[PDB]
Amino acid sequence: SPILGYWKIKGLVQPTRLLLEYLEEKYEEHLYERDEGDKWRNKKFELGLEFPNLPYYIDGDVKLTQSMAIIRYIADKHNMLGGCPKERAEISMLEGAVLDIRYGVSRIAYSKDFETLKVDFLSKLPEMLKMFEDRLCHKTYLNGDHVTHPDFMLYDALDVVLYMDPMCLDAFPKLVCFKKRIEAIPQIDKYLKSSKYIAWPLQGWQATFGGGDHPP
Repeated sequence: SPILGYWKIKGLVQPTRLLLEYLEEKYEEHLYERDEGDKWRNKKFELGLEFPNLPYYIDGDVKLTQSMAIIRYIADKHNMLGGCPKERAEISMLEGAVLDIRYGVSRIAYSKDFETLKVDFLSKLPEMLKMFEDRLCHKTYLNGDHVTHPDFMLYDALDVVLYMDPMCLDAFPKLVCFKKRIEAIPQIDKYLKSSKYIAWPLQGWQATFGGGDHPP
C-alpha cells in the first residue's frame, strides 16, 4: 500500500488525493498536523528521498517529491497521461493553466497585504476561467470524454477560488456544472462525505487566506 505524505490541509495535494480516490486505488496517508513541523523534520531525511520535501509519495522504492511529478506518476501508472506527443502535451498545457490559477491564489495568500491583492487577482481571474469555459464547450471533461488529472486540478482550483469570491463562477455556469459533475462521480462523492476528506484549511495554517483551524 503506497504512502502519501503531506500537511493535513488541501494545499498542493488535494487534486492527487481526489485522483487516488477516483481510481479507488488503495493507499495510506502520513498527515502532518498544524503543530508537527518537527515530526516532519525528524523524518524529512530518514525516508530516502533524493529531494526531501512535501508532499512525498513512496511505495516500492519509488520515492517521489514535487506535487506534479507525483500526480503525473499515479496518472501514468494507469495510462492517463496521453497516447501520443500531441495529446500528452495537451494534457500538460491543461496542467499549466490550472496551476496558473491555483498558484495565483497561494502566492498572494500568505501576504499580510492579501485583502488588497486579491482585488487584482479576481479581476484577472475572469479571463483565466473563461479559457476553461471554452475548453469545456462540446466536451464533458477537459481533454475529452475520459477524465484526466487536470480535471481534478481545475476542480480544486474552482473549489478554492469560490471561498475567495463566492460569485466568481456565476458568469461561468459551464464550470459550476463541471464542478457538480465531478462531485457526482460515485467514488468522489463517497469520498467528500467520508472521514478522510480534509475540508480545511486550504493553505498552510499560517496563511491569511484559507488559513486558520476552521473556515470563517
